[PDB]
Amino acid sequence: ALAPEIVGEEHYQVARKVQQTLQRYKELQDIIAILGMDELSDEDKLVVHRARRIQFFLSQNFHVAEQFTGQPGSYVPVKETVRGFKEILEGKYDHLPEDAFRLVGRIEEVVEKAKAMGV
Amino acid sequence: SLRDIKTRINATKKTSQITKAMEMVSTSKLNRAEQNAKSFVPYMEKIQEVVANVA
Amino acid sequence: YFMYKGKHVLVVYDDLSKQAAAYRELSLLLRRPPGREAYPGDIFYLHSRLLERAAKLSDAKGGGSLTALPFVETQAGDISAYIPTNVISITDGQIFLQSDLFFSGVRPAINAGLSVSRVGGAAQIKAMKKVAGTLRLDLAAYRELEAFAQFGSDLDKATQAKLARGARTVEVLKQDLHQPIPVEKQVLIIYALTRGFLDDIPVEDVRRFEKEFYLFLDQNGQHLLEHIRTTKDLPNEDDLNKAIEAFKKTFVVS
Amino acid sequence: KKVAGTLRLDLAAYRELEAFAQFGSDLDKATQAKLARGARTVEVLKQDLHQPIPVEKQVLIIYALTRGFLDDIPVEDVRRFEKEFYLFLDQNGQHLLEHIRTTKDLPNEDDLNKAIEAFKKTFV
Amino acid sequence: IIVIGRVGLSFFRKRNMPVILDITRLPDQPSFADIKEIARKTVGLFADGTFDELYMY
Repeated sequence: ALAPEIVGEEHYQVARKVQQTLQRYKELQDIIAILGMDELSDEDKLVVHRARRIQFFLSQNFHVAEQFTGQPGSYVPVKETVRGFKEILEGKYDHLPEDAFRLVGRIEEVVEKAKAMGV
Repeated sequence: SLRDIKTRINATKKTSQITKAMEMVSTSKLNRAEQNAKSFVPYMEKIQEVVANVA
Repeated sequence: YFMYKGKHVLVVYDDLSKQAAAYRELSLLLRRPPGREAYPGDIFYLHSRLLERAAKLSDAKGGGSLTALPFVETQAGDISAYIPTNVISITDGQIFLQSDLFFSGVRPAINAGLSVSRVGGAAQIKAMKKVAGTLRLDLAAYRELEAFAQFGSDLDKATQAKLARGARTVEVLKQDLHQPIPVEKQVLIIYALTRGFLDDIPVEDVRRFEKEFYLFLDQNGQHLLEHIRTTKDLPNEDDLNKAIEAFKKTFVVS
Repeated sequence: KKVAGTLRLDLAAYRELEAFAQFGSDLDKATQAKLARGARTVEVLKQDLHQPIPVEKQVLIIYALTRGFLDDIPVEDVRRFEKEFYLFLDQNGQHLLEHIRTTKDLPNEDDLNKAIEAFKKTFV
Repeated sequence: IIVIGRVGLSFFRKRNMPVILDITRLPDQPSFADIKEIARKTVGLFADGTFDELYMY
């Protein structure tokens, strides 16, 4: 269903940018591990930084976690998933720290969690 | 046993991947360092011949 | 019967595989159509009839329990075989022990990578839940980094740190034979490990750091243990750090 | 047959050389020409989903690729060249289509360059 | 001995032979100003007369 005639034009361009970003991260971790991490080129450093955020922000806070960990969780309509990833890929929010992105349902929630940390 | 050889294959495949990636990055630094040296080689030729004749 | 009265129970079966083999030989002599290997097709039902009597009855039924610990001996590190896949599908967790770990000094040898507990997290005491949850993350992260990057001599600083923390983690988890450690002094050693008080101490000396520390913890710190005993709760972090720092004054490094 | 043998050697040589290709500066143009040709070759051989191509234009695009007229054309816009070419060649190039349908043979080579050049200019 | 490199320094230390000067972890593109400090020190040793002959390996 990931074809523009079924899902949508923007959805196709967004999903393929996300998968290309994570595939380029998957082949860069061992160089990061065993050469100096400063040796990665500044363009690949950009792909690293955003791949960290993308990998965390695919996590989500869940109603079923109420038994195991107790937190509330929530539900996200499609438009807000696809727009939030457009926000991730644009990069103006790259200043917010990676820890915030775990177990959230909106980019506004990510701003709130950092706000508790004070960022 | 069968499940003994598979682990050896998997571990060697991972080491093979690490060595191939380090071959790529060393190739890039080799080509640059040779160009950089050739950049300073005319400086060495120029300086050697003036410093000798002046000396 | 004891569970119906309401007292907790534990059953251990020392080898289920020998039970399965007795069924095979009994069925083959009876001329029953065989299956994979030659095990009769009933085997999964026979073990499920055994393993689903274990329960935790409700307060209306008395609050009892019947935990069970079956054991299976695998042939040469075999997996995907008929008895192990049957039992691995039935049980709510599995511990996998490795022979090549045992002969490398880790005892009792337990692979964190392939062992899982679906019930896990809920059963632990709240103090343990905080420290044991982070310990799982630490050891998983170093399991992968060591699996490939240990062969090369020198790595990135941040990885040399994570390799040091993993090596100390496995050495601090080595234990002796028939000497159970009470939970109160487990949480205090795991807390000392995760919060990084063991960086100064060398990897060889750790089994002595534990030995000299648990004696110190019975010579000083009894109130900490008492709060943990009934509350199930981690003591105030100021006083816990004060206790560990005093012991690190006493202990002598090789 | 004329353009197929050259294309076969082009893909065979590029597929191994692509395993080494990512550096950009390696040797002089002799290595790169195999980079440039292989890149345009792989661009031209992709196809849109479920829309089948006609034979005499198929031959004429493979000739355009394998004779080197595309070599100046920038790599980024290589596909768009095919879409514009198929309609233009019908409008302005019909004599070449009749020639292939007549002869089973490549268009008369004398006017073949000129006719292709008019499309190459029409593409922007 | 004057050694540029960690594995060289490690071998020389086990052997125990003295290392008058040392530098390590140079950038993979070395620039003149970096190695001007050690170059000016080693030639400073020869020029001031503390060495009578000098070699490179």
